[PDB]
Formats: sequence, structure tokens, C-alpha cells
Amino acid sequence: MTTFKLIINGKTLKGEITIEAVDAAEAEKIFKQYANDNGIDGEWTYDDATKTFTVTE
Repeated sequence: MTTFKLIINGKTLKGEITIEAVDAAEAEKIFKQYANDNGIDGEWTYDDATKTFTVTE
């Protein structure tokens, strides 16, 4: 069960949409694409302690 999350730290989007992926690396890609489709572009940080990223805008 590899469900990675993503906290959005910016005016665009705001939550932790959980998604499954081969590893956190792919999750960051799925998260880094899901953000563009909405307009989320800023910073990015992965949390290996909570399996959650952090996309700022």
C-alpha cells in the first residue's frame, strides 16, 4: 500500500489528496503534474516521515 499525500502550501488548491504510486518519487511526479493541471507552481518538499510532499506556489 504505497499511498502518498501532498499538502498544498499556496493560494491555489489546499488539502492532502492521497494517491497510490510505485514509490514516493513517482508520487512527486503525479503530484507535480496534478499541480500544473490546476496552476500549482512554487516549491516542493517530500516528507519521508509522513510520506507527504509540500507543493508551495
